[PDB]
Amino acid sequence: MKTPLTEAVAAADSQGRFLSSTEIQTAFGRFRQASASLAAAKALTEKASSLASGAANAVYSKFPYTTSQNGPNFASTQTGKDKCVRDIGYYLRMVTYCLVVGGTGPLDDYLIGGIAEINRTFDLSPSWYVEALKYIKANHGLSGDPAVEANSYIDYAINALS
Amino acid sequence: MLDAFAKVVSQADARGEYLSGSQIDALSALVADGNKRMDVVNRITGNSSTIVANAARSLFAEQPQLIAPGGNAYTSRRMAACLRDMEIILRYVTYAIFAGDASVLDDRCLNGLKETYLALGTPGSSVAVGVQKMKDAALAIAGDTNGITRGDCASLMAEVASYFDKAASAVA
Ligand SMILES: *[C@@H](C)[C@H]1/C(=C/c2[nH]c(/C=C3N=C(/C=C4\NC(=O)C(CC)=C4C)C(C)=C\3CCC(=O)O)c(CCC(=O)O)c2C)NC(=O)[C@@H]1C
Ligand SMILES: *[C@H](C)[C@H]1/C(=C/c2[nH]c(/C=C3N=C(/C=C4\NC(=O)C(CC)=C4C)C(C)=C\3CCC(=O)O)c(CCC(=O)O)c2C)NC(=O)[C@@H]1C
Ligand SMILES: *[C@H](C)[C@H]1/C(=C/c2[nH]c(/C=C3N=C(/C=C4\NC(=O)C(CC)=C4C)C(C)=C\3CCC(=O)O)c(CCC(=O)O)c2C)NC(=O)[C@@H]1C
Repeated sequence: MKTPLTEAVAAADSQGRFLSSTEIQTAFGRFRQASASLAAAKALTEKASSLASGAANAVYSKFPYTTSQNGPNFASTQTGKDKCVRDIGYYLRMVTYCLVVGGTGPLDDYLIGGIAEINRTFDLSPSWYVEALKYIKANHGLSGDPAVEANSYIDYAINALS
Repeated sequence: MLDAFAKVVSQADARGEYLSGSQIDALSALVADGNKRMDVVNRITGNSSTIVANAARSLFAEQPQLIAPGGNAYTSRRMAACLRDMEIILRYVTYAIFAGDASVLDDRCLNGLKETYLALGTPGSSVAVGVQKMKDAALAIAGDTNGITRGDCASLMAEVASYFDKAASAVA
């Protein structure tokens, strides 16, 4: 999984080397950032139920067809609505993981790799998720470093969708 | 490979959970020992040649049959291979100490080792004595209270000894 520490270890191993001050200065950068990361992880998690439900509602307002059009890919049924907020809660849960490890590894590994195939097969529009993710960023209530680095991961997801 | 952080996340994802406040505090405690861990990585790295040489010197003194003609570490190519193996195992122990997880040591280093030696005719249990002599030396260099800020490294020291012990029980 991609984290600052597994990146540093991989670079040294790729060159058959022991670690040097280079890789130690990466650990130092990660450990000093980890307070804001972890304080942000705790905050999102406390709000997670309410952001996910608010983000689903924000999509359903931007795109009212998703609640009125017929077909299993839409939220016009109870199952569809359940599936939708479940999905958004997965994005949010991945972003908290990313905070905990300090990098995009949980997103890449669990969510991003494959998602195009899924979206096309099940006819789910990327634009629905980019909307949900712009809500989350506008409403998570973080500030300072915590917010800058949580937004980093949210914008990474957005750019994978666009 | 995983680090100590990733490892927790990957056990949470399989259950579908967010980390608990408890889990987050425990990772904070790990970050708190950040500098101490880097001093252990720094110190063992900085003496890596000497740890290897002195370890091999004592192994061959205790076990002279490995170097007698016909011995698994007799001839230059075999001796060079043996010292190479000792350096490799130390290097991946220092990787695990850096990342605070054994993934990389098991995955990249130990996995299939014992069957390699079994196929080669290399005495795994002598390999394990070599690893143990590198362990004691490294715990002594990393624990030296000179020229460092005094504090408590005791869990870290326990965590280090386990990675050596994991290496020794793997090949033996
Ligand atoms: C147990 C391992 C021993 C021990 C460790 C210990 N070290 C610190 C403090 C720090 N160690 C460093 C590390 C480095 N600085 C660098 O520039 C480099 C090379 C690139 C390294 C590896 C740093 C920056 C610190 C903090 C500053 C300082 O010098 O104090 C402590 C104090 C706790 C802390 O994290 O601040 C401790 C306890 N101490 C022992 O007694 C054991 C033998
Ligand atoms: C919400 C913004 C909109 C929406 C939701 C909706 N999604 C699905 C079905 C799927 N969603 C996923 C996605 C994931 N599964 C994963 O494992 C991961 C990463 C951890 C993600 C992000 C998948 C794979 C499916 C299909 C399989 C399944 O049903 O679980 C549906 C159902 C689609 C169907 O045809 O059955 C719906 C309704 N729909 C909307 O209209 C909302 C605006
Ligand atoms: C020294 C303490 C003991 C010893 C060692 C010995 N090892 C080899 C041969 C091999 N050792 C390895 C192990 C690895 N290679 C890797 O790349 C990795 C990590 C990524 C490991 C752990 C392997 C694969 C070999 C085989 C390839 C090779 O020989 O180069 C030898 C050579 C055996 C031979 O017949 O040439 C020896 C001698 N011998 C002892 O007596 C000590 C107890």
